[PDB]
Amino acid sequence: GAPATVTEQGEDITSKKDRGVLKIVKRVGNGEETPMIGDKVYVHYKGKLSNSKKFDSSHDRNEPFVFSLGKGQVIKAWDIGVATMKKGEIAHLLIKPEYAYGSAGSLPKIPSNATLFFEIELLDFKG
Ligand SMILES: O=C1[C@@H]2CCC[C@H]([C@@H](CO)CN1Cc1ccccn1)N2S(=O)(=O)c1cc(Cl)cc(Cl)c1
Repeated sequence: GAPATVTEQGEDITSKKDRGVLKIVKRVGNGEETPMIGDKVYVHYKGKLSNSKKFDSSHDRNEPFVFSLGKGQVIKAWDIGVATMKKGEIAHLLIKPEYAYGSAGSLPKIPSNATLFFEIELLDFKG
């Protein structure tokens, strides 16, 4: 399935090159620009655990998720991954716990030492 593919075929997008965040582009976005620190970013996403459980989805809420890029409002892998995305891009991320919730997890939804899969669609961003 998709998590397998990004695990096996994804690009390491970390600056450390520690394979902690892997990415594949599912839909190529529009224009070369990518969001920058402080930008208000609007996305749709779905997140799955390594047992296939879908732990969250913005689509299921009929409204996007909004955050300010690069400010630590989200897990590290999102600040890193979303910074790579073009407007309209759909990407998959496969994230080791060091770039997500670590050994603590985030109860009740995210267990300890959880590798996370996301599909993210970047709808828009603005300074
Ligand atoms: O950094 C996050 C990441 C990535 C952005 C989308 C969501 C938001 C919105 O739920 C939560 N956060 C930030 C955050 C804030 C507070 C506690 C834990 N995490 N998540 S998430 O992994 O899908 C998530 C979804 C849900 Cl329902 C619960 C948790 Cl603990 C985490």
